[PDB]
Amino acid sequence: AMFIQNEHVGDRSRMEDWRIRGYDPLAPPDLLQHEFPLSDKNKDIILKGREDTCNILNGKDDRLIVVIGPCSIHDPEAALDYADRLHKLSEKHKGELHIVMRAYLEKPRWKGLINDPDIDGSFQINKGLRIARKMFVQLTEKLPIAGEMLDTISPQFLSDLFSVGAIGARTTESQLHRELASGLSFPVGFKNGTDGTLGVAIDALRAASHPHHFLSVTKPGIVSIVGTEGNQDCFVILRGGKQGTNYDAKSVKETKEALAKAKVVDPENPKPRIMVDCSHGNSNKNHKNQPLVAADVAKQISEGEDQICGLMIESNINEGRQDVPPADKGGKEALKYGCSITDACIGIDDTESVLETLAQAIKARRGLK
Amino acid sequence: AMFIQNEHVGDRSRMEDWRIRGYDPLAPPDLLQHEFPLSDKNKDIILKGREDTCNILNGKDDRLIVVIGPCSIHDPEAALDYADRLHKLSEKHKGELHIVMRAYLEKPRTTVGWKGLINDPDIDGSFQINKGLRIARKMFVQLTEKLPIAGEMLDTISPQFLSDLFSVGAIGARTTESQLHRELASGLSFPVGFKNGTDGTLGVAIDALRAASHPHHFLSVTKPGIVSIVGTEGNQDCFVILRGGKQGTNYDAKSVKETKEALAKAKVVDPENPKPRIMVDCSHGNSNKNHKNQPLVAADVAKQISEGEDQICGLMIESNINEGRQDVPPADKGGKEALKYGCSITDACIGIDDTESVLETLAQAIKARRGL
Amino acid sequence: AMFIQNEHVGDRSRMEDWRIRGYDPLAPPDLLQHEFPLSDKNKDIILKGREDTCNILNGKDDRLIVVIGPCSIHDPEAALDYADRLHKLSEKHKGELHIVMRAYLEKPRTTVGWKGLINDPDIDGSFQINKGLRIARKMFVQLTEKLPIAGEMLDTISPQFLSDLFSVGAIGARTTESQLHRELASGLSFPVGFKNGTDGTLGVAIDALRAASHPHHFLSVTKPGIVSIVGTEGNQDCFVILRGGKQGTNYDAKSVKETKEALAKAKVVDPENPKPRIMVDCSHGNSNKNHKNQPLVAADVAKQISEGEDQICGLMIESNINEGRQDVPPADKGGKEALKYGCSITDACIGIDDTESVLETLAQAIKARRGLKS
Amino acid sequence: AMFIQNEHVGDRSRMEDWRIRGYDPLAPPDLLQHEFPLSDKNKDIILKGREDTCNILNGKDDRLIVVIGPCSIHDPEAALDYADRLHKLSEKHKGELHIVMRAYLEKPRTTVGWKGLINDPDIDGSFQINKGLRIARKMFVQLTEKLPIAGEMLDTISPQFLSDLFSVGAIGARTTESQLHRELASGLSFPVGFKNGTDGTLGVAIDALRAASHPHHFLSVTKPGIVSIVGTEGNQDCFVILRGGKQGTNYDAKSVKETKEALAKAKVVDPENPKPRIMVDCSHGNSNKNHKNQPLVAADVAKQISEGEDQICGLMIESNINEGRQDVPPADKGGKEALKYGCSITDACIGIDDTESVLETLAQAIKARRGL
Repeated sequence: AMFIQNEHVGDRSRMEDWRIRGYDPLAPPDLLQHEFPLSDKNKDIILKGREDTCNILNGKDDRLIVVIGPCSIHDPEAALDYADRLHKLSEKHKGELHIVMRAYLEKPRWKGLINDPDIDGSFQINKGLRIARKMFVQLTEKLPIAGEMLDTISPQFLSDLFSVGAIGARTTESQLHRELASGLSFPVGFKNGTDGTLGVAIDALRAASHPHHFLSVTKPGIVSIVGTEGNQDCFVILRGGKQGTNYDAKSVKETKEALAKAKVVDPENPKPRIMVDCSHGNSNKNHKNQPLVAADVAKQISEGEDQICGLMIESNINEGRQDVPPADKGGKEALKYGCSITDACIGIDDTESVLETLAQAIKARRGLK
Repeated sequence: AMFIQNEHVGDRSRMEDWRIRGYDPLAPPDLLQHEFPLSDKNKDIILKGREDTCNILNGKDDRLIVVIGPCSIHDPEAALDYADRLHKLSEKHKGELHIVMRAYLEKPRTTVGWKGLINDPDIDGSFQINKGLRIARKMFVQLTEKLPIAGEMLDTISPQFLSDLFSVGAIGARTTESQLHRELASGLSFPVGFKNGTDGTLGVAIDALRAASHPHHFLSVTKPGIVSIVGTEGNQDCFVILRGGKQGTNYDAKSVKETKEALAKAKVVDPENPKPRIMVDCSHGNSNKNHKNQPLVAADVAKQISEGEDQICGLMIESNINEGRQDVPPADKGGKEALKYGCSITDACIGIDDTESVLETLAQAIKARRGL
Repeated sequence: AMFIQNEHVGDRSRMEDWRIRGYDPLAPPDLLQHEFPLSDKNKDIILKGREDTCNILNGKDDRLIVVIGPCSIHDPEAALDYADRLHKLSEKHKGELHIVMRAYLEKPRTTVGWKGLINDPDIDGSFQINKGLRIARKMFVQLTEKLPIAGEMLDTISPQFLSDLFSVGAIGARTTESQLHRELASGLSFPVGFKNGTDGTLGVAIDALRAASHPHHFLSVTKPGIVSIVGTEGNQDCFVILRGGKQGTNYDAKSVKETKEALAKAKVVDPENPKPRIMVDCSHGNSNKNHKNQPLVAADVAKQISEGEDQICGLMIESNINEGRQDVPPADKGGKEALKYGCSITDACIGIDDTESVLETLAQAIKARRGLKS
Repeated sequence: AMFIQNEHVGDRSRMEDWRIRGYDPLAPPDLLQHEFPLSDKNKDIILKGREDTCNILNGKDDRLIVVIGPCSIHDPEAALDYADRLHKLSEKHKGELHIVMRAYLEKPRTTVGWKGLINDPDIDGSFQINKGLRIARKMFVQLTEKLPIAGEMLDTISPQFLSDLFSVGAIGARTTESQLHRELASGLSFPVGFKNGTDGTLGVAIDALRAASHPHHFLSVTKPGIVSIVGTEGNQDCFVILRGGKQGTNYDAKSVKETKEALAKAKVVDPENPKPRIMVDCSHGNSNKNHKNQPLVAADVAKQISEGEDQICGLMIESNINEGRQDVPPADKGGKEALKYGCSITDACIGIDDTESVLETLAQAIKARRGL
């Protein structure tokens, strides 16, 4: 099965390896970046994506950050098509919305594109990293992209490509992910806990703003001690949870106050640091509810809310979701094009609509002054 | 300063490194294990510690696992003393208790404070990770010439340096949900415990158990110190740890009953042939952050065991030579050197007197449950 | 440009890097071997090639080892064509000759010129070592589905990428004295030959032979791509290569007699049970760098074999599809695309016609020596 | 028995590893450099050592380079004693001589014997390369707090651990022809010397000089300990070493004249405005392996210098505290502990008395050549 096979797997008399099947070799990040380098067009778009995100997060730009795209990418061809459509929507709304495409590769729980690119229970991580990076180089010739850092190694292969990132709810409390965020070159968002408490996300924001010293993988692929500077461009993501939804004006108000009390936002000159996820907890795992969540946020914006920095929306070419058929009944090749195999997404129609609603809300808020 | 310095730190026009100060070189796990190898005495004790833990967790042995020891070890000499005292108690109660010394190096803190033996072996606020790993591994090799030890996995890299020494382990509460630590547990050589959620719910710990029981493929650091893709087999020797939470303490018979039912519904324990997979943490949330409550919590578990409880596999207790805790003096007033011997600098622990009493209580409970 | 560029190149106030331009990333050997694995056909051919070489080197097989092929391979397509031709000759003469194709990738450049397939696969003065390793390994996996192959170890790292593929190897004359190459030889899985020194001395090759037979401990690159301390077992399957030198040619019966005596005196081959440990290079110094002389050198060795010489284990011959050599045209007037197919761009080789002839001569010499048993 | 042991050693059915016993982990150069860093004192001395060597090799400074010191260092304390004595001599003659201490760790041996400080620091036939590299680097850091040092490059990896410390270097005679060592020299930060061939001819050294002056691209070990492709700039600060050979000794005025002409013909030295690129080794072949001959060779070179010779850039002399040499006693007779202090265990050296005399002669020769 595996390249280097542990001949001693399952021998419990051994001291440390008998639950290791074996190992597969990995291209070092240096190597993968050499094979798939960035052009100047990549650099311009990625750097512009980071600057535009920071300017909103610092209250210098009155647009809204919109992280929007598939729950997870299983089909690079469909993702590039989607990027072409979103790019056009982006040019229409660039006066009001800073659109960043959601380029997530994995759903925590199918392990995702990097872990299992062939979607067949074979694990071809090295190939998956290649497929992932090449697609990201193609995506960022069109528009900036957003990522989820679920692990701490794979950012070494891909982190030059992101203009904004997020820590998964299941790892907001993880010291590993807070240290990771303190050394990334782009703003990072921290989701409230799965039980809906905001504390862990506020804690993560503060931890990530400080320098750290910690063990980590480096670009040649060896483990070293890293020193980070601290990342002050981070924000929280309201994403629902066991206590119910938290996109409403009352939850936003409690969140604004928590940020002030924690001394993260000056209440007299406030920076916007609240992103609302329209999906996941906040939609009750029903994609038809995402436009309703977005509209509620849009209404708060139109009425003068100035600390919501943006929204996250799970969106695809076609709405809904699908399971992967058995290889018996067609396998991966029998999947519908442009349709998520993880969380259900809104289709391209609701997407055009939701984007239009948000842009009007930004226009409405300008009228208020 | 740092060894390799990013001359470009803070230059935002750069694509990926401007929040990296630099790097310090790290001895690979291979190097450290070579300098501090295991003797055959080490291997015998560690393996026996693992075999005994599994036998209890598989319902093949009716003794109780007692993971007991300092909150965090800041003083390797005091820990070796404590280890000798605990070994004697271990010989006395070996008929009823499987004693495993708690060998934790750090108390996770979201706020400031001592980062632990690995990060700051000098207890002076410096970062000397290479030294700390040497100190830690050497101490563990000395400890496991006496008795088995239990470890806490807070990250996924430092286990590569130390995991050959543990007879049982636990994931920190703050990463029970983390896929990384669930993958880690699936490849370890010994049973791993997962703590209940901050809200007192078992779901995240049930999820972790099931995730850990399956094989995984993931990026990982290897003993030569390079990154590879590793494949694990899955770990079916894992268990849950009741440690309280916002709903209060959960060591009581009623909380244990709900926990048994939750495990059965999640199809983790057949309720008709039940394997004991509940470990009760007697400290932290379950003691109201008051060490004098730890013997009471233990007594309550002992009462349940004595009356026939057969799904509690063991207890965790924070125990030291002298009870309580102490702050580290300001270097103004003597620094680390002015510390009292054998007293925690993190969570308050029960002293050796309370420890002997607690162990006798639990042993009597196991004897009591046999008479039924 | 280079991938990681030393921003401080030429800053003589610095302690250690100011003559380093930079670095390019390298696939670790494990990675390259994972992408280009050996089939069972590869293994059977490679292993049989090693078994047959040893059996001749231990005097258990009365055939002749013939290492024959291009001086250096610059064109993988031509090398596969050549290998197909050489395979047929191998079936013809397998009763008498153990034919192993010469799969060398470069001619060491004391001054200037093409650095070889690994160092410069595009033959254009660009350096593309990572690509060169891929091309090299792929070609070897293709070659050894046809016939066993022989290599030259010029450096100590690139064997980590390729050494599972060779059935016999040789150390360059300019490094027979190198402790590095002697330690290297002690850990290889196949017989290794040591060439006599550039000044015509046999001592340095004899010294290397004994050094290579002992276990060693030394710094080395390993398959994951990190440097470790390796311990070897020692290689007792090594031999010397007579290749001419400043003292003139040394393929004649007189030099062969001197070499047998030196080997016996050095306690390298027991004079009472003598094993064949002499390989004659028909090119380089022994042909006066004139490819037309190689068949004459081979015939002279053949005569010695036919008259009963029993310590020559084989011959080395530089052979290509078409004889001679050619320079690389200026990119101005064509570049590599204007090279003659199947013609060396390093040392001049004999063509395919002379090759069939030389092989027939050597095979008859083995037949002749069998008749002396009467 | 080795750290990682090949379970399949000697299985000839395997494709590539059956002549490998196993592996031992190695501290990477980064780690070793972190533990034993250079102070500013080190840097000033090492850099001044390089700048003075270059100035002489470029004919901007009319002193003589004297690389002088033990054949090999087996005892770091005695070497530090020697360096302090030589430092005093260096201050006395700094007007005429640029003194660089010879800091060699091994005597190359095809034959059996002590493998040197790095391979066998304990001088007991064991292999403890990690320990040896630590001892070696720490000593070099101590030596270069006193005076610049000269090294010999026998392999291409261990220079990664030590090359920040040398102010001048040399390729071993057995690898002057080696492409690997020519590439190495093109990337080093200090002048490098190439010895004439065993047969007394200059060809291999001339070729090596020209190859080293050009940029190269090659596989190499890097400071983090991984293998990469390195690109070098070329080293035009290299020179040749006359060291005898089968044609006899080659330190005499006739041999120097032939060497001058060969360098000019090879277009390595401007024949009209000559830069000095000839270093005369007073030991080894040129002394008939008899240390008492070294001062005579030196006096002969001094005679040439005083009479106007301007293309000899320096001398190498094997010098120790006490003259001669000694074998390492067997373990039943005492072992390394029974060694005489300050006495070579490899090549015989001249002692401290001959050393002072030789240096005074050479300085007078430089003074003489100025009076001219």
